[PDB]
Amino acid sequence: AALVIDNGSGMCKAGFAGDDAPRAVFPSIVGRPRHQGIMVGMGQKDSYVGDEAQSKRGILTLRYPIEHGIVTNWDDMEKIWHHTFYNELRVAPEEHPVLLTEAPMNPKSNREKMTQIMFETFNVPAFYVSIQAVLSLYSSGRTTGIVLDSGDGVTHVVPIYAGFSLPHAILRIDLAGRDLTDYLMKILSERGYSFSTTAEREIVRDIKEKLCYVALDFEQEMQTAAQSSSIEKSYELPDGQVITIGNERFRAPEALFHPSVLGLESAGIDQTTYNSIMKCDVDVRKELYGNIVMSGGTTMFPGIAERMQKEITALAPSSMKVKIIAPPERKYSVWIGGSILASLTTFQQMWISKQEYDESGPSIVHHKCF
Amino acid sequence: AALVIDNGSGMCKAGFAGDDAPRAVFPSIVGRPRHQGIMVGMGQKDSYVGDEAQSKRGILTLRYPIEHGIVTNWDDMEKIWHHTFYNELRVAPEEHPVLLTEAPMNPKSNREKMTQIMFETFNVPAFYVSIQAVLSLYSSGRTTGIVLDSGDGVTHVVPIYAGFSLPHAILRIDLAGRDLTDYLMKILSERGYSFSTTAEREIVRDIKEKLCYVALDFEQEMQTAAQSSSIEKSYELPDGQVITIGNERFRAPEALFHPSVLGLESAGIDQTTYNSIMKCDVDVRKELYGNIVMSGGTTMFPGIAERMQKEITALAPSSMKVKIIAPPERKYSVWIGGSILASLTTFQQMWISKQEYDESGPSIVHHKCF
Amino acid sequence: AALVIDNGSGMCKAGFAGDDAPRAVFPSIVGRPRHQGIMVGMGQKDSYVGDEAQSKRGILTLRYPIEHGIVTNWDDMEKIWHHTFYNELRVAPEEHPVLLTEAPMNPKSNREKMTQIMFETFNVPAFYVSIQAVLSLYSSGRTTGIVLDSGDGVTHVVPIYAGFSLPHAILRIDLAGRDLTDYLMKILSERGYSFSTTAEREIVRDIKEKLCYVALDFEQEMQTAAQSSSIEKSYELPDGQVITIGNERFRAPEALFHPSVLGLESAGIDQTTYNSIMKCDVDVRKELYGNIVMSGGTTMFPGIAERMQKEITALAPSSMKVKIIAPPERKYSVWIGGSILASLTTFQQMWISKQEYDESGPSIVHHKCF
Amino acid sequence: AALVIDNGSGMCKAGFAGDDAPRAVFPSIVGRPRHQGIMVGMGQKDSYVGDEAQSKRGILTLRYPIEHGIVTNWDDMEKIWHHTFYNELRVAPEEHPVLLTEAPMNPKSNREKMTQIMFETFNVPAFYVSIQAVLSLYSSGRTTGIVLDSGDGVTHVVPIYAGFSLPHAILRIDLAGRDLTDYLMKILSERGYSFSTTAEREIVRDIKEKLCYVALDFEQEMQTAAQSSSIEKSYELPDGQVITIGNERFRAPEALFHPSVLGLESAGIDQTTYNSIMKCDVDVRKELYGNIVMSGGTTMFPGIAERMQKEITALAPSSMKVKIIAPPERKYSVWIGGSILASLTTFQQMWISKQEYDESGPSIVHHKCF
Amino acid sequence: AALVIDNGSGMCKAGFAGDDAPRAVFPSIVGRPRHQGIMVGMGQKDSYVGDEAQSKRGILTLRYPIEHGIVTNWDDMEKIWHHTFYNELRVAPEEHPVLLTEAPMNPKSNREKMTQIMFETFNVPAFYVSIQAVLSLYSSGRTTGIVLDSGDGVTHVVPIYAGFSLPHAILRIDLAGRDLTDYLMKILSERGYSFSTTAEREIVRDIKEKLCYVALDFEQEMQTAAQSSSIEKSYELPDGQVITIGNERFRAPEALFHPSVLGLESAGIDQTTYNSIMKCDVDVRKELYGNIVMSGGTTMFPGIAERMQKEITALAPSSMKVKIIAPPERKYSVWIGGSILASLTTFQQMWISKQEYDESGPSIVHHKCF
Ligand SMILES: Nc1ncnc2c1ncn2[C@@H]1O[C@H](COP(=O)(O)OP(=O)(O)O)[C@@H](O)[C@H]1O
Ligand SMILES: Nc1ncnc2c1ncn2[C@@H]1O[C@H](COP(=O)(O)OP(=O)(O)O)[C@@H](O)[C@H]1O
Ligand SMILES: Nc1ncnc2c1ncn2[C@@H]1O[C@H](COP(=O)(O)OP(=O)(O)O)[C@@H](O)[C@H]1O
Ligand SMILES: Nc1ncnc2c1ncn2[C@@H]1O[C@H](COP(=O)(O)OP(=O)(O)O)[C@@H](O)[C@H]1O
Ligand SMILES: Nc1ncnc2c1ncn2[C@@H]1O[C@H](COP(=O)(O)OP(=O)(O)O)[C@@H](O)[C@H]1O
Ligand SMILES: [Mg+2]
Ligand SMILES: [Mg+2]
Ligand SMILES: [Mg+2]
Ligand SMILES: [Mg+2]
Ligand SMILES: [Mg+2]
Repeated sequence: AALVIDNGSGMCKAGFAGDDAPRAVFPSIVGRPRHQGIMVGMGQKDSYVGDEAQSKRGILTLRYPIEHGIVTNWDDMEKIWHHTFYNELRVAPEEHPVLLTEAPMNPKSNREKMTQIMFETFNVPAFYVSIQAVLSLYSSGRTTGIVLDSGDGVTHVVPIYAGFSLPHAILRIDLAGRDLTDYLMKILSERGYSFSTTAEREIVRDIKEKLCYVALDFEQEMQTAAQSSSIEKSYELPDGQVITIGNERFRAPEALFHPSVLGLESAGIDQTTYNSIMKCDVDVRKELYGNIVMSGGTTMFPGIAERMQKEITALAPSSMKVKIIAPPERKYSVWIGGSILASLTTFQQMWISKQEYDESGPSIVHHKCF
Repeated sequence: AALVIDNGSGMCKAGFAGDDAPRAVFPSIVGRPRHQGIMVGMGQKDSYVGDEAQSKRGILTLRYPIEHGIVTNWDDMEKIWHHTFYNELRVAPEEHPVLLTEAPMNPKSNREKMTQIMFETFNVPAFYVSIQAVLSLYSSGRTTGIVLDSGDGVTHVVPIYAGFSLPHAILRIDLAGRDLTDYLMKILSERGYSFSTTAEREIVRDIKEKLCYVALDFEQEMQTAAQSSSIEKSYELPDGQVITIGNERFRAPEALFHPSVLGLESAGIDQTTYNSIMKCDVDVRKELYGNIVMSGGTTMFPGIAERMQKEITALAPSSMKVKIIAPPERKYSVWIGGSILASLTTFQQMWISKQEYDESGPSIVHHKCF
Repeated sequence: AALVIDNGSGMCKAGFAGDDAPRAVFPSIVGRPRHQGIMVGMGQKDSYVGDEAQSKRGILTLRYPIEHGIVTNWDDMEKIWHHTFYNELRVAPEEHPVLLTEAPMNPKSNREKMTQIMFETFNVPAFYVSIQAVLSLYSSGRTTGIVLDSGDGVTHVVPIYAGFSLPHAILRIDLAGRDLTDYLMKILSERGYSFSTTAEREIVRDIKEKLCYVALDFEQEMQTAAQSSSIEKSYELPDGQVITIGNERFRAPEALFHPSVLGLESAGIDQTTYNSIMKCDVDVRKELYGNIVMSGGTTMFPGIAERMQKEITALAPSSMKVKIIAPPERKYSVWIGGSILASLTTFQQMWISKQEYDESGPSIVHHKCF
Repeated sequence: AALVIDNGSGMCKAGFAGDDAPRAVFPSIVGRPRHQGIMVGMGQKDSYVGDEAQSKRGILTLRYPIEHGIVTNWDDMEKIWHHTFYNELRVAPEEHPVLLTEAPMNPKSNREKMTQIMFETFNVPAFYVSIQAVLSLYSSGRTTGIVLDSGDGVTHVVPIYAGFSLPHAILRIDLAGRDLTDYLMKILSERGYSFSTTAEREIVRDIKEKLCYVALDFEQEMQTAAQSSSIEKSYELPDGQVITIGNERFRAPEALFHPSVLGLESAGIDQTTYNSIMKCDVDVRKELYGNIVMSGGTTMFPGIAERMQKEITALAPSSMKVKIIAPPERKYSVWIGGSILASLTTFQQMWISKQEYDESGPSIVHHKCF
Repeated sequence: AALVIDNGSGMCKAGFAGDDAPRAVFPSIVGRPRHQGIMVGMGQKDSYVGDEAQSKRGILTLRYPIEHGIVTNWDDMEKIWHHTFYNELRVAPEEHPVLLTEAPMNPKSNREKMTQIMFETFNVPAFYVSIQAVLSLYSSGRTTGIVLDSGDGVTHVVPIYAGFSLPHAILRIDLAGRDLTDYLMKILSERGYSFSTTAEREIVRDIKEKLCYVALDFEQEMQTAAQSSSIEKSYELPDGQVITIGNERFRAPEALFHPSVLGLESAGIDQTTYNSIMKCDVDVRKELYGNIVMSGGTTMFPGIAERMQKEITALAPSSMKVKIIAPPERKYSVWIGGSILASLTTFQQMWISKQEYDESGPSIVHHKCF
């Protein structure tokens, strides 16, 4: 059986095919020491990965080797896969085909470089790469739908109808978990919590994943926050400091619908979604107002689905069955879908083999991999 | 018992002989994918037919393999019969003689090619082809009359008297449901509804079949539309958009009487009808001002019969019994007539047999088939 | 003397009648601030036009008020004419009749609204609107020809014979400079150049207008680009970044002949042209294979005329004198033609006057304006 | 005429509006006695300010009530304004509107508390607060630029284009005169000069402001200092001790470009500047590689501008007009700008009045003050 | 095996590596005669060391050649090592590598001079110097912690996390056993015990090391001493005089938390500790509120750990696991740690060799020694 890796921008997710739940999950980041290891007595190393990285942030600089789905640092990137194979899953990569994922319309160079690394350094027997949305759709068995995947690095809308892509209406957005965290960090610095080290950035991420939520009406909840204590929940900073976060718990996520606050010209996810639907033929729009499938951790806010519902119903003509699907498997949907795909017999012919790569090398992927 | 297929230009109609109602009806069109089927997991196909085609327009290009009664794409055409036999009626074509239909004066090549396909690929035991008008006349039992058949592809006038054809006065016209739909599409694009994909073309057809009607006086109803809301009915586009169509609901059908609007030099159906009557001997004109029988879906507009009545009475001398017959079976008249013909015992000698075709092949048909 | 404005979808062109060259040219766009003007000391404004807009893209959102020849934003549209009169040409609109242009079969509402604005707010003494193709034909003095006008917003084919229109064969296409720019933006994002702000969109337009060209054989030049450096010219992004564009320099324009790449079902300009010719009577087709006149900036690619020649000669029967005319005045042809028309004495009776509009208002235009 | 106070983190600067030069300058610090005043005969006091503080350091503890632009000690802070009004300028605060300044993105509480103090205790008639960068830009009349302000407490980069802020690209850094002094104190303690009382800290500041300079190449000048006397200039400690400072004269300022030496993860001013430029749209980057305006005393090192030039030109693409502007008015630029702003007539409507504050109190400022 | 010397400011501690207990301990002081040795008959000498010095204080002047970790008198300093090698341990220094210790941030000159003396005059085969805190941490095996070392000459706080130093948060204080003894001498002189010869100073040290203790509440125990006999313990001066010491038994040590009494501006050890913790990143503060390790004889007061606990818990946020570790090995911790370090095999490559010193001399140490 093959092996599935999502290579999520923010947190790698990996496991054996045919499993409904990912075995291994960890932050797709590396740790580099910035301080002198003068305590010779200990077996220190120049690099750290995942959990170890999280445990040592204050010693380390943190770098995300994936930005906006772009591998900007191949050397450190290799360590993520290296750890995933040799330490985490303890799997010989020569023994299994492997599946990878990428952002749509991602720069063609990187897919080649990725394939090169897989076939050369890990010497995998066979390989394939799929667009995340397709897998995430398989995770719900539907074959008519529109996917919002919103990982740490990108948010993109892909329509799929009866198993066909409509690439002319693929649309992507730079807003994602990372930049949303950056904005949250900014507004928190109107309180004393000014953070801004790469170490503290990761703690803001935790705070967001714990305590943020999406308002059904921005002016309503802003009024309530101006006029009540009740929103101003506490949180325990690791040093035991008590931070109180008010409207910011929602004023941040609001960016996904009014990105102008974040100074991005591109519209929010809802508006982009409507645009993409409208870019498709009128023959299909019905089914694409159904089957709005959320995916990825940025869809893990509470309330977000309701806001999307309300906005889309405000944009669509009435008497249209606007329906949003937000399964609780959202955070692992991509990997679930990949696990499903790898089990199909017919798909077993889809793999690119060692022989094929040897025949034409990386360029071959553009001919079959989608 | 034999089997009857109309092979209508726009929608195939098929069933067993001796039935007063056609069993199977579907659009005589094929669907070709234009977009990549990257969702391997699903069992997609390269071709679609009829209902499936209608259900997937936005994925597909649509092609009518019949134009103006001419089979321009024999390969895709074969699929229509193929579906009709094997899926729709679930009938072995070796077990039944089959009846087909054609436009009058249709190009002699195609009748041969059709016969070749029937006897070679479907290997039918016996075969015959009849001019649509004759069948449509049998559908009303009359044997003195003049038929207007106006399918999707052609409109033609055939007089028949006491069972005899008058081929010297056969007259055909290129105006038909398809080109009338095209014109309707044009004028709608003076509003925002500009459509013009092959997918949307089919929706214009539905709109026409739902909402168009024929004016008894063009200047009258144009004045009223200029001076009232009441004509400007709504329609629900499949995407839930609300389109409001005004005078266009009739300004389109008007083309059948003033084709100059459509830029065709040939006169309208009424004028052509009068011309054809006048081309016959004065011995018969009486009976041919009676027994104007409408046929085919373009005669399915409301009001059309009244307009024809008024025009013909304006052309004919007064004190002539201009009478128009518009049975509600219009839309299926051709197939009804064919079903009737196939039941006659004497007609059972009319069939061309496997033996006869083997004797002389396709050319044989010109000797007996009319 | 009257005044001529093209109101081109992408760039307004204006000047006095009787001039062979347009006096004033600027992008028909408005600029809206998205960022806070906290530097009170400066006299900022809420709106910007043309050159000012180009100079401030990074501050501004850009909106084209013309899409597909449709004025979708009348309020901002008014500013374009307002600037054109009061700042650019410095002309009192009460002192001169004015000529405007529109796409063929453009939605009838907008012509009325335009006339209303001209006679009410600008209070022009007299007014007329002409279809762009007719003017562009006058620009070459011919009176038998077929025009391809391909502005930023639309591309449409109009045949004209001896001064007569054949509206039944008018055909329009949504492909135009804007959507072609969008496609170019897409494929560039396979390299790192992902752009996609409304500001950067305008820079892609410049890049296209500088560096794109049409292949005489797609597979040939694709092979060469796969097998040579020589196509991969450089360009200097305004930030000094060096972008290298390869096959994309032509793979984009190719869309005009294989729009399926752009996911539009409608055929390319060549195929549409052949269709339109075939829609005309055989009496005229000879002259319409001559006198293929290019117009508008999308015809400003190098090589395009040759590709059209080769395609049309592949579609037409041989021994037909396929001839294409691509004067270097292409980019200003429409305005040139308008300048010519306004000088004719007989045309001076064609104008609609203040009196006439007062008599019947906007609806009057449909009776005389073509 | 209004009155302008910078409330600089390290040294208050104050004077009447419309003056090109600040009237009053003194260190924004308070002095508290730590030793018993047993010499009753003298009129001692529990508090000292500015010059008096400087004259008595050895008796006193010194506290900066401003840290990182944050007023951490409002009680002692009040004395700074109190002295400024009543002793220094000898001005009744009821007679003049007053202007104040703050760090960008400074914690929202403090702006309110400041306004409260101004309107309640000083009972000023009207008040306004501006971001330092904006004023410093007005000091050079430019309206396109990027400001580095680097006071004692903060260093922050703000881009401004044509008078518009781009808050999404505002970036701040904790490195500033104070912490740089602390580092200098540290390395001097590798020689005998170990200082580290709050009194001696102030003398290190003087030494820095007299004798430090920025290297154009760190390894070059380190080599020269390892291989020459010539850098090892003398200084006269107030007790007459002779201190010799070598490479430290530059190894300290180097921190602003390699803060890792100071153990801050955030990059240097140059890198941050490039990041901020890149955060702006490509429409404006050209003008922001021009008009790099230095401000505040940390930009008062010799050589710093050249180092910035070299670094930025190393980061920017070549053929970009990297230009740095370092007017000799740097040390007073903020106050100059404020003096200019207060003279503008239109700005006279910008003030918040006693009435407005009474209407809504401190919260009002967030609605108008930027 | 190598040899370990602490060169403690107040008492040298020396022995062979790999021993858990130091072999040799004596006061790091020299004795110089001030009185005429007229009793020729005896073999007197001009110098005395350690025990001999203690036995002859009344004849001698005593000088500490180490002050604040600074070797101020290299000539007399040499005798300490000279005695340590040749008399005390009876070891040839050519036969063993030797380890030394220094205060953090100690003036760079002295480390060089020390190395020079070791390699030149003692001609040791190999040498290394380590910061005291690191060794003292190894003495407890921990590798996350913060060390308070408080010898006779200095008290300094060093954080270490997972074996990494955070030099940016190293902080040192001049308060130490010597100056605390001086203060105790002062307050005793409010009783008759005015001492103040360099001889008597040493007896005050003994009294302190015997009879002082730290109050858990200063005002509490001051009240009790004002209201009870019970604190006023006796001591036997060497001349048999009976001295009674009351609150002074604690009013002295209190200086370490309220140094203002000693007229030092720098805060106490607790406050400095909190400051240092706060100077580290929030990623690590948790572990640094644990693992407060005491070291050196000034941590040998009873009660001190409890006072530190109470203060730190008063400064830290509650629900933080403030834990203090005060092993009874405190007084010898540094030497224990050094003994441990010298046994590690990997450390055996850390030594500087005779060859290396010969290559570059003293300056070499700054490249490897930490
Ligand atoms: N409960 C949550 N609430 C808000 N944001 C979350 C939550 N869980 C995860 N996230 C965000 O989603 C990111 C991961 O999303 P994911 O789809 O896994 O991206 P990728 O697939 O590229 O790793 C996290 O880093 C975080 O920013
Ligand atoms: N109710 C209706 N109103 C107007 N047009 C109709 C209606 N019903 C059918 N049509 C037109 O008639 C066409 C079919 O006519 P038909 O006689 O079946 O042609 P064919 O026999 O060649 O299939 C339809 O495609 C449509 O354009
Ligand atoms: N040299 C060129 N090469 C390619 N495209 C061009 C060139 N010049 C102009 N264009 C395209 O043509 C557009 C303008 O064409 P135009 O006919 O003026 O449209 P309109 O008349 O509606 O303004 C430009 O915005 C650009 O997209
Ligand atoms: N000539 C100089 N060289 C180096 N540093 C200087 C010089 N002059 C001033 N400084 C530093 O700049 C600080 C004051 O800068 P300033 O911009 O006034 O800060 P603020 O505006 O917050 O008072 C001084 O305290 C000192 O540290
Ligand atoms: N039991 C004790 N109580 C109080 N102070 C002590 C005690 N033991 C030692 N000291 C103080 O600690 C000093 C020695 O501490 P130490 O850490 O050895 O300094 P160094 O390491 O520099 O020699 C002694 O000189 C004395 O002042
Ligand atoms: Mg993912
Ligand atoms: Mg039919
Ligand atoms: Mg134009
Ligand atoms: Mg300042
Ligand atoms: Mg010691």
